[PDB]
Amino acid sequence: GPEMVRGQVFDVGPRYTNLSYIGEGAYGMVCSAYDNLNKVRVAIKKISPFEHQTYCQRTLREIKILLRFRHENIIGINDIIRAPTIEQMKDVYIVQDLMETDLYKLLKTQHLSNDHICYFLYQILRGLKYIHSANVLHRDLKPSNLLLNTTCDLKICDFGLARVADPDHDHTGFLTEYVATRWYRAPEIMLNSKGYTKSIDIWSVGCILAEMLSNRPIFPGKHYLDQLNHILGILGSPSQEDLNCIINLKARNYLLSLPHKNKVPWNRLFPNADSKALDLLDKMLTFNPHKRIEVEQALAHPYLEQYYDPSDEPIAEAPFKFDLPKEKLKELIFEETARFQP
Ligand SMILES: Nc1nnnn1NCc1cccc(OCc2ccccc2)c1
Repeated sequence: GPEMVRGQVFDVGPRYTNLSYIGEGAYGMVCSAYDNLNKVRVAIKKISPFEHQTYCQRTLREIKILLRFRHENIIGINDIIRAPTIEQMKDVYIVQDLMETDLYKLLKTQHLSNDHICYFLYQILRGLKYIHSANVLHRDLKPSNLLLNTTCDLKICDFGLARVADPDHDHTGFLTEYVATRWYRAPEIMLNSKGYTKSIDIWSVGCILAEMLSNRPIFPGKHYLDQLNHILGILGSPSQEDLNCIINLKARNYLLSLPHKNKVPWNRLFPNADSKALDLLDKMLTFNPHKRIEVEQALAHPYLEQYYDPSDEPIAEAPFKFDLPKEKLKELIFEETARFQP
């Protein structure tokens, strides 16, 4: 029969042998395995998404994006295993490079040197430059979505919430629900934005940088609106100029109802930090999204001077472009995964 793991079938042979459990998840099970072809250990995730239209959609979205991206700092798909017919296809197995750890697990346990912080940040921005150049927003950047191997190469993963940028359709009402991870949400999400512009990823990168400096999340809101008050407590009350950019009255009047708060200077929160890192942090964590630095300007910042090399920071060859019943989604997943057969 097929090899089994923790009371579940993991039908990936013959190429992939000698499995070990390494993780459950709400999306499915991850095992490591021996690739008998390349003679390396890989990671394999088993997904069973076809009973739910929502999992089908996220699965298909991420497959199409990762198959089209090719970049050293973005996780790739090595292989996809599934049944030879649509009728027999109940599960899909995705094969990726095995990564040692992620930035979330690293920060819980390790102090980072300024050299590591700088190198990690450079790789995040280098990968983000390629992503944005393709007109895609990640929208859920956080430490657990940044994987690392044993030599500190970093790869961005988890494109399940990614969208094509759509700035003309970004506006929305006060307190509109959002799905990405609370601590790393840009303030405009809670006020007037659907998160369809590149500036929301830069905010999340600024949060990750702050978290690398201190080993703890800088804005750990308990709930939707607590998140905003954590932000203003450090950045201070927005200026009149920045309020004038918020035209929705509910959002503007909420901010006007709050007590005045002054900015807390970064160097008081992070006394050990490199002052160039704090200058870049300041420009990433700007309240007003139109004043927030873009990814190419961040790469050119003096903090990153020993790595910056635009001729070695590739952009995508063409911008990326894409209500369906699950039956059609299943058919679409079948079609996209065909190139890995037999
Ligand atoms: N790559 C890696 N190393 N350790 N863990 N880990 N990855 C989590 C993971 C492993 C293997 C395949 C994975 O892919 C999930 C995915 C789901 C849907 C579409 C495309 C890919 C994820």
